[PDB]
Amino acid sequence: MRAKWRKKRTRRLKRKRRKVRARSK
Amino acid sequence: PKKRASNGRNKKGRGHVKPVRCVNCSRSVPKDKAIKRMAIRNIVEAAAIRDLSEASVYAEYALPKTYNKLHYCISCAIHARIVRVRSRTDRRIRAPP
Amino acid sequence: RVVDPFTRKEWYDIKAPSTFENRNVGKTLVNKSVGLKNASDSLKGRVVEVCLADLQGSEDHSFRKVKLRVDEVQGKNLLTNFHGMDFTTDKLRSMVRKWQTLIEANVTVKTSDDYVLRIFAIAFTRKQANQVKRTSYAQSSHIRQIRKVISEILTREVQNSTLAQLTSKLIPEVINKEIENATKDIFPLQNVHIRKVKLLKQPKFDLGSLLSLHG
Amino acid sequence: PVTLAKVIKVLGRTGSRGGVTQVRVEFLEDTTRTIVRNVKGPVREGDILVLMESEREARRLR
Amino acid sequence: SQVFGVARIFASFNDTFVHVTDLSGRETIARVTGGMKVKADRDESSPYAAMLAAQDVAAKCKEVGITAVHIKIRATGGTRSKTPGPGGQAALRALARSGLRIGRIEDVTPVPSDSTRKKGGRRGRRL
Amino acid sequence: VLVQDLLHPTAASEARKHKLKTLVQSPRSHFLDVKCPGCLNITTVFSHAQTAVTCESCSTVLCTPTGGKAKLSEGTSFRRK
RNA sequence: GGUGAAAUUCUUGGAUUUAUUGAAGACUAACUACUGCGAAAGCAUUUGCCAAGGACGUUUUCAUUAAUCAAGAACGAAAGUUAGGGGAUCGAAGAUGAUCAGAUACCGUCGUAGUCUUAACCAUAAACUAUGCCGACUAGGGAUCGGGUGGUGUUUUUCUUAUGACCCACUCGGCACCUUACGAGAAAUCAAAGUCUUUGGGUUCUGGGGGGAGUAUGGUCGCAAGGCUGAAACUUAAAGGAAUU
Ligand SMILES: [Mg+2]
Ligand SMILES: [Mg+2]
Ligand SMILES: [Mg+2]
Ligand SMILES: [Mg+2]
Ligand SMILES: [Mg+2]
Ligand SMILES: [Mg+2]
Ligand SMILES: [Mg+2]
Ligand SMILES: [Mg+2]
Ligand SMILES: [Mg+2]
Ligand SMILES: [Mg+2]
Ligand SMILES: [Mg+2]
Ligand SMILES: [Mg+2]
Ligand SMILES: [Mg+2]
Ligand SMILES: [Mg+2]
Ligand SMILES: [Mg+2]
Ligand SMILES: [Mg+2]
Ligand SMILES: [Mg+2]
Ligand SMILES: [Zn+2]
Ligand SMILES: [Zn+2]
Repeated sequence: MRAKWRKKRTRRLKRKRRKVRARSK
Repeated sequence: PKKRASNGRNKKGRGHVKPVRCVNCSRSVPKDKAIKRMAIRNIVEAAAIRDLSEASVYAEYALPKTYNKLHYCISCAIHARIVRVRSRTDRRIRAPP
Repeated sequence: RVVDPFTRKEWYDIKAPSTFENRNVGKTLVNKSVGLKNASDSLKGRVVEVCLADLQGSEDHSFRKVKLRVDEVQGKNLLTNFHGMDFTTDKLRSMVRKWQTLIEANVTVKTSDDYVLRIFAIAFTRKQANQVKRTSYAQSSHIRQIRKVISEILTREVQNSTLAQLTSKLIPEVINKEIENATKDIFPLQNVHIRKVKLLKQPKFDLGSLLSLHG
Repeated sequence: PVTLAKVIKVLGRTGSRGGVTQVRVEFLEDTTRTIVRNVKGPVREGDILVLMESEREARRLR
Repeated sequence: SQVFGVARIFASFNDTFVHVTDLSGRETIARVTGGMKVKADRDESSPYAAMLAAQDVAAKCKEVGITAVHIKIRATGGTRSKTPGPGGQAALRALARSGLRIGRIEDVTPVPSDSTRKKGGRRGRRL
Repeated sequence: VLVQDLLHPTAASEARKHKLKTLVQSPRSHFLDVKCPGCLNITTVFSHAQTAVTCESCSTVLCTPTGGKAKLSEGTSFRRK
């Protein structure tokens, strides 16, 4: 598996998490 | 391991230079990995000269020649094309043959 | 309906200025003169490209092209004026080999007889006799100096008597020779070619000037 | 239209499947022309080869 | 002695043109597009088609007045290929052997002084 | 290379090496007394003169400093002393 | 038109093509190399200017003024974000023809952001020569690039020097090579990756099985996107390097 893709996925997940946190706030 | 002491090609005391688009695949390739065969060819075929000489206005005019510098990039430098693949032993030969 | 363009086409013959050793150059085949849109105002802005080795006969000028614009319309005849002394694409490229430095001088000039012209000078360093150095380069500042000298020479040559004299000078390449003579004392140089000439601005139509290039 | 040329030398044999010969054809009407021709089948030197094609020529077969 | 025409061969990698012009170039004599003669699209870059087109042009022109011909050749470029493709040489041959006299062959391919970003997109065309 | 005397160097070998790299660090420069065509007496000029030089009373250029050495104008006679 | 095939789209409106010019915006081919420059990233129309810089010269001057450096800073490709201009080209999304078992993937056609700028930010790259930097020395050979020296050196001629371009001899500085090992390597390879068991020339900075992981938590820097910093639980006996058949 490619690492760049994995990194991208992780970033996306992080973004999602951030959004969730914001919503909670 | 590194296949070459030159790693890629030519970028020594330089770095991060200028790109060329290829002949057939037209892809962005550095002006070192570029591979430049350089084609010198007379406009007609080798057998299609006598006939021209026979039927022309300007008798004994000779030939014009095309000078086309090819940028046949590493990737599409090989199909049945030039440069081939050399043995890891006999790769340290910079000669034109 | 018949759409064949041979009945509605006129066969004119092209005459070159008195600067060239050959009077007639070719046969322009335009349009048979029909009332409204006549073959006189239809021409003018039509430029014929032709070599010098036919216009002189000498095969020393086998390279380089000459552009001639229509300026004089006569009865079943067209007389032309000079426009663009250009270069053959195959010869300039044959001059360009690896190792030797290409020096390009580019000069904008104004004629004494009121015309805006553009002259290019393509020069090359030469691997002269007894040179072990396989490569044959210049020294950048030297190139600049050469260019400056060429510009000076161009300034000297132009601004002095019409286009008709300039064209004549071009014809057996005297300018090139003079440049070589001048620049031999800075950097060797082979070829030293005038390549391309571009005319930009034409103020008046005139008649006398047109006449003077025929006879 | 009918043309015919004698063969003199064979420029090997080319084809993906193979078999088809590359020949050097010389015209018995004016020997000034020696053309590269595609010939199907067994062919030697000094044979009269009829040609329905007049001027078209090809080398490699792929 | 002879009537001179200008051939202007546009035998790009796909299709041939034998667009025979005047001497200024403003008025065309005959064109006959290379891919018209054969209605097989595989046979457009083919030399045979080009040859046929050239022959047709010769028929139009040699049997009307024009006997001598300067030949300009360009197989596109600038951003495209900058290289003579299949069909130019064949056309030239046809012109020669139909019976027309040759008035100096020359190549006028549009060669840029570095151009716009050409097609492919960095990684380029994938075969 | 077994033994080389790095204390008695030959007159050619030393010349081959530059200035400071020799066993005794000494200048290669010999600065000269000049005999210009105008004046009647000797004047000192450095071989690598840096700036413009005048002879005695009249402002006469002796040497034009370009690169390393000095371009001695016209043609004058000179000794190492 | 287009490709390995065709098919989209444009068309008796004259498309395409052939001239001429004009319009615009980027881009500076061929010369272009085992070459230059720069702290890197970078940089290629010329000529004007405005400063800077190495290298070389140097019987100059100063006199240890130094080397590397956590802090903190200055730059830092491209994409991306803000505005304003510009908007040819190529072209993420987006359409649309195909190909396909299935293409929203490669191929073909158009096409808003963006590319290019003037102001900001951002601070990452396989920012790679994957070789921290400054030193010192050990091996031979040419070849360049830059500046110097000596040629009773050669054609350059305007008589003759004087230049400049050449040729040999040297060096000095730089990018690099080629040849060996006599060293060092785990080897592949290396004139440094050598002087490293005979192990301390100076210094910064990193790593301690693979994964979880550059993740979770904090902190900060950011308009945002993100970057800097950076775990553990658990989890396995391998992951990996170079070579070999
Ligand atoms: Mg550098
Ligand atoms: Mg495209
Ligand atoms: Mg412009
Ligand atoms: Mg350029
Ligand atoms: Mg250079
Ligand atoms: Mg940008
Ligand atoms: Mg589909
Ligand atoms: Mg898509
Ligand atoms: Mg696409
Ligand atoms: Mg468009
Ligand atoms: Mg990093
Ligand atoms: Mg790193
Ligand atoms: Mg002499
Ligand atoms: Mg010099
Ligand atoms: Mg671990
Ligand atoms: Mg965090
Ligand atoms: Mg393993
Ligand atoms: Zn390629
Ligand atoms: Zn005096």
